Amino acid sequence: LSHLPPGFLHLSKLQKLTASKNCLEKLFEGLRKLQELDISDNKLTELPALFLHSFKSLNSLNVSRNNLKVFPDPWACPLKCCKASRNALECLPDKMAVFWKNHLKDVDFSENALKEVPLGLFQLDALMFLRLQGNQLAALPPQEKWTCRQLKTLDLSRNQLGKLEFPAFLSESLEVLCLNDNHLDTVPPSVCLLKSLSELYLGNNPGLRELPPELGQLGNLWQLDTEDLTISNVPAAMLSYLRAQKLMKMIIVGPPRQGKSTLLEILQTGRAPQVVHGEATIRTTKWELQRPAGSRAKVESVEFNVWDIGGPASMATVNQCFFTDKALYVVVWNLALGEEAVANLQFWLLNIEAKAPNAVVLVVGTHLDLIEAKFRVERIATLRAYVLALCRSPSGSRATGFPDITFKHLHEISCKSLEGQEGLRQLIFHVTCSMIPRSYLSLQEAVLAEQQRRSRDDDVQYLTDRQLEQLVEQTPDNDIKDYEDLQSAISFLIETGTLLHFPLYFLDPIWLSECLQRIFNIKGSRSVAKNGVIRAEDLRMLFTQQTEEQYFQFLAKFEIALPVANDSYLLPHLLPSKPGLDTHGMRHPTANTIQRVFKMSFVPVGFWQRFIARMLISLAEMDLQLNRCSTFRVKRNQTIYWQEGLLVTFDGGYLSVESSDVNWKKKKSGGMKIVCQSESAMAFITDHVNSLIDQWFPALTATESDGTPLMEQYVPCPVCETVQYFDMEDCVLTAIERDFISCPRHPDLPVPLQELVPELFMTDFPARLFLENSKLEHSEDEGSVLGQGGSGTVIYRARYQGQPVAVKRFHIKKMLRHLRATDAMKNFSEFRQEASMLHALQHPCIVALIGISIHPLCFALELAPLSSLNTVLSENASFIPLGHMLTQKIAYQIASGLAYLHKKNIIFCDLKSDNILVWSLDVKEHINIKLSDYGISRQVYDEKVDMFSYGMVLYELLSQLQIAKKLSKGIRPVLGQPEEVQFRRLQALMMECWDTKPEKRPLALSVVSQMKDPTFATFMYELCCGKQTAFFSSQGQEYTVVFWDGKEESRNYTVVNTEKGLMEVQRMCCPGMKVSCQLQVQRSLWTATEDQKIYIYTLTPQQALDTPAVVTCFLAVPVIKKNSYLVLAGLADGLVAVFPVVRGTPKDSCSYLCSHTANRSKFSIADEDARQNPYPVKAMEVVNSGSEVWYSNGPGLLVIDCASLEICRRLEPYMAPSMVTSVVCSSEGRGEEVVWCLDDKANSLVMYHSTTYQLCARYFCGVPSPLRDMFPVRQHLQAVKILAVRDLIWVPRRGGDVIVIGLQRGRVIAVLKARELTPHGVLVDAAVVAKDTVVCTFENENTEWCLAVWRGWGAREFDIFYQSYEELGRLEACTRK
Ligand SMILES: Nc1nc2c(ncn2[C@@H]2O[C@H](COP(=O)(O)OP(=O)(O)O)[C@@H](O)[C@H]2O)c(=O)[nH]1
Repeated sequence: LSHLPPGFLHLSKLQKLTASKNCLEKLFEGLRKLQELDISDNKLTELPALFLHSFKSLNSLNVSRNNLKVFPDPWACPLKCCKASRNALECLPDKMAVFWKNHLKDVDFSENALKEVPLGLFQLDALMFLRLQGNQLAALPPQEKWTCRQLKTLDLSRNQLGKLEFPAFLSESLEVLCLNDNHLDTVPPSVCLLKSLSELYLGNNPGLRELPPELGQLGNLWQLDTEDLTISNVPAAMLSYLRAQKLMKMIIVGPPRQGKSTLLEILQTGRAPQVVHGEATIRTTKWELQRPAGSRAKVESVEFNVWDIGGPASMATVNQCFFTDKALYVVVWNLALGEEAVANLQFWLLNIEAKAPNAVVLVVGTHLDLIEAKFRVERIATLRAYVLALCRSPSGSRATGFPDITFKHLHEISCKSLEGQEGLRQLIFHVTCSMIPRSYLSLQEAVLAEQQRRSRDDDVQYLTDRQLEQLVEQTPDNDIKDYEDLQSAISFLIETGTLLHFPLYFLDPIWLSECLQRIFNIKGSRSVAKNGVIRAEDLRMLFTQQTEEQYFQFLAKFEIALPVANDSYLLPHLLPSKPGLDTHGMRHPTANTIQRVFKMSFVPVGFWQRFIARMLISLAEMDLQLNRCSTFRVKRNQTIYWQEGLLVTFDGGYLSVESSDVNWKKKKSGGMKIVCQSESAMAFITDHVNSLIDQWFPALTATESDGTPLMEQYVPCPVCETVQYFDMEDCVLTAIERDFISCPRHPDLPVPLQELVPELFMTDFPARLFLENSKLEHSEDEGSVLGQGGSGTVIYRARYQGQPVAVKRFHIKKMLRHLRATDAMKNFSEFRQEASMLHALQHPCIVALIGISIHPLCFALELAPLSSLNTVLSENASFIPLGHMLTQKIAYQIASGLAYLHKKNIIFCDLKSDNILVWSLDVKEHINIKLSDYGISRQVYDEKVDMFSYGMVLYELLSQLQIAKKLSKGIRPVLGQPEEVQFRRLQALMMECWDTKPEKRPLALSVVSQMKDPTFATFMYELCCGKQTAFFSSQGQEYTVVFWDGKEESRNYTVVNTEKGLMEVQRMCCPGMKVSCQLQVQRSLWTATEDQKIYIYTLTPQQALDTPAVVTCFLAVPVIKKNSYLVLAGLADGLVAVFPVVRGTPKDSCSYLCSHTANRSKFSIADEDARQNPYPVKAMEVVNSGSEVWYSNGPGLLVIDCASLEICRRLEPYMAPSMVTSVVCSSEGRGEEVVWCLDDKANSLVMYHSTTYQLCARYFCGVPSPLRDMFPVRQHLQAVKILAVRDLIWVPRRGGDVIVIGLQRGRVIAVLKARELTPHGVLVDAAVVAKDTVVCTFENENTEWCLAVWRGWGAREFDIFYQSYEELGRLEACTRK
């Protein structure tokens, strides 16, 4: 097309017009409602102003890719976006801020030919985006006259700028700055202010040679463009040097004997030692070290926070806590104690590496003066070789899990003779090599002053996070703004020896170490009532001041003051010695008796104390209940224990963890004696925690350098006992694929693995499940894989006697056999843990197990045939893709599953729509979706973390670093207004659970209990239509369409449609005096004012016909005669008039019927009767398929027929002087019209059979609690007006609630009260707008009408909704199995 036809101009109702990809040389050769229009990629050369001025309500403009020369002047319109890129426009108007200042958002003008821009162009406060690429802008307007505070992306690439200042309020708004292909040579200082800027582009600038250091003050910047840049300050992650625009922690350790303190003053000063150290758990000074001879390329002065964690053979396994990364560990050992000192030193070397990796470690030999000089050179060479033999493998490589120690790492001190003192000083300085601070050093004096202030007063010398950040901020020159900088401020402060993180912060270890010493010295006491239990109030006098909440918190992290029930505390260091009571006597019935033995190489001193105490607290947790451990739920009895081993009797099962000598090929060392016989659940909590205590206390997994991982697990052969020990390294590996093994001494007799190691087969579980491989068929292909869950846990598609299931097999295929041995062991250690927690779940909406297999090791879950929730929502992604009814069912099932597992002390993690499995989308069926729990917790996961993700998973239901980072501070995603979603009540849960306040969010049972109220899903939204006069509706689909307001020329009608919730007409002028009644059918409107006249419109009255009185209501009836919808209606005087309905008729034949005259003669009712008072006629109805009609007459109900047009019956269901309000005919169940009626003052209700004309029932509507009440059938409580919703019958009240009742016995089934609407006013008029929705108008004292809309649920919807709620509750509570 070369031009748009002129006829499009006259289309004033047109809104969208697309004419792109054409040859429109001229746009033309009214339209005030146009919103979207594109004329881009055309041959347009100039835009006439007359054509564009007609768009008074335009929203989008597109004149890009055109040959335009002069831009048209702006006009009055709420334009939102304009595009004029790739044009030849050499000028722009300077009036866009007159009308588009608060409306225009997006401006595209790239690839244009402006040498300058107007100043007013930057005055748009509502600007969203701006592009100016490929422009000749050699100058810019001044920054002080710019008000564009909402701009987010600024584009200035391919410009002549700089051949330059911008305002600072774009710092928190702008994110992308484009300055590529420019002639800029120096960076203006204003660039260093944009905090929220994310991407920087300043490439293709030959004039760039240096970058100001202040550019690094922006933390959101991540992208730096250095392409085609002749930069110099950039070294050959780029913000590291821009962002940053001597103190080391050294630890000396060793055996409790030897000096370990004489080395200090030998390094501190010269000469022989002259100070007696005595005994001290720790001492700390800031030792100085200068440059020795030969030093080069190093700092002149380096300050060491010297440090000696010594102990009197005690304080082991706790002094390890004083180990930090990036430290200089130097162990001190005696050269005169022979090779056995090196074997002792094995513990320290492995402990240091396993706790503080990537930290340099040195070895030094003191007290060597006893070594004679004749063989001295030979002696260290032999002694150093063994020390190197530990760190270096026999092949020459570094031993696994050992510090990096080379040949040039061993030296000598000779404290008394002073020889070699200078040797250490040069190397310690030398080894320091091969390794923001201005503010971090500024924090140093604060914490050191914090140490000094608490030193005089002996205050508790530990700083919690609350007292830290205030201390950080209060310091002078406090520039700590970045959150990661504050964390790095503490992280760096650990390595200067001033703070200890303890993953609560501890500053001075001297107070910390001494405080633990006093607790370690309670052996001399009142015998603590034996068996190591101390009362809480009995420990107060044993440095503390009312800080027991936190002072006794880190004592639990030290495994020394674990809490116990009945308000008691335990001390591992003071366990009972050996209460015998004939232990191991007749504790061996030899019935499914399993025994397991460990080696652990060398037994430490802090092992038994930290182990037995750890057993008791975990053991006492199981019976107190009446991924974390979820096994061994058996009963606890007599709980006898001592300093080494315990003995607990569960189900008559002697679980003994006693300790005794163990004899492998090396017939030495101590080990475990784990036995667990019962009748046959074989559960090992001992092995699980014992394999976990090594994480808190490493250095027991000693590889011994030369391929000897002497952390061994052994079991005795029951046949051989009738002793050889069966290794774990081959037992478990033979337990992963086969059931029978070959005993070395009994090759022909295969011992059953179910007896030699029952736990690895988890015979604990009941025999019911026991999935077999014979019947099941499955495949290992990728096509059957349903994803992964981390650490193996592969899923496949399997058939279980014909029922498809999703097996979860643990496929993990990562000396090397020990590596596989510990890899296979952790699988069963976690396979049982997840199986125990899943098998315990029997909730209907939780995926339950169907079986467990060992050969192959796997177990099958329940597979949803209809994929995941994310998958099904993909194709359907208007609003509410799942469905109005399906949404509530699904939103309750998730809550129900959340309610059960939160009750079961199980906490989800990453509640994602992918994790949701959907079974059936059918509404009639009961259960649709179910969960799959990942992980538990003990009574980032913080219980209510799922509720924060509950909104996110349900956010997409209504519809990764920087991908999900705004949730930290709290930013709500894009959600529509409640007025259009039509499901407002649940959108309260979107405002809910979406705030940083965790305790504000409700509990899972509270959300489930909220599903009980049927108001939750029936409610659509709340709408306000301003100040109106009366509520009117109309028949059909058009909904309520009038909402009159005003008087005479101010008489206006506000059209409010319910389906969308918008106002297509808002107070449009229309002549006419005050109106009382209206009706709309087909295309005919019958609007009647209170001037006793009727006006009609073909939607300025078409014609006017007078009436004897003021009419009250209209209702057309289907007489099925000449397709006439006879519009007979009653007036205030009580008479009724019948009018023709064809527009091609005069419409003047009133044919009025005298209601009083008919009653006088036909029914012999005297004028003196109260029923003869001229009551206004309230409402009609249609009955007998329109063949007969009733209408209101005070207390009676006169009946009128379409055939004879005469009253045939007189019926009185009320007593004088009552007036009836409204009357409705449903006839939905089966024939048998069930017409109803109400009252103005008696608030009653009637039950009438049309054929019988009998008062079947009289239900009273005045009951304040109509929740599931009943009635027999043959100020805020008054009923307002009746209306039929499909089959059910609603009785809205003046209090705002609607009383829906069911049809024989009549039962009221719900009370859809809306307690969130009381302030909005009082309900006056309510009516049905469509067969699926009902509206009610809340009118307040201020004459303002508020629209409340409820879903039109019939008998079917409520019955299936009510049964769905109760059945799932039945399906869980009634399941006692
Ligand atoms: N004669 C001599 N004694 C030494 C040497 N090195 C250490 N010592 C002794 O070690 C003792 C100090 O040990 P101590 O500090 O109590 O050990 P710690 O508790 O582990 O720190 C001093 O009494 C010294 O006599 C040495 O080279 N020569």
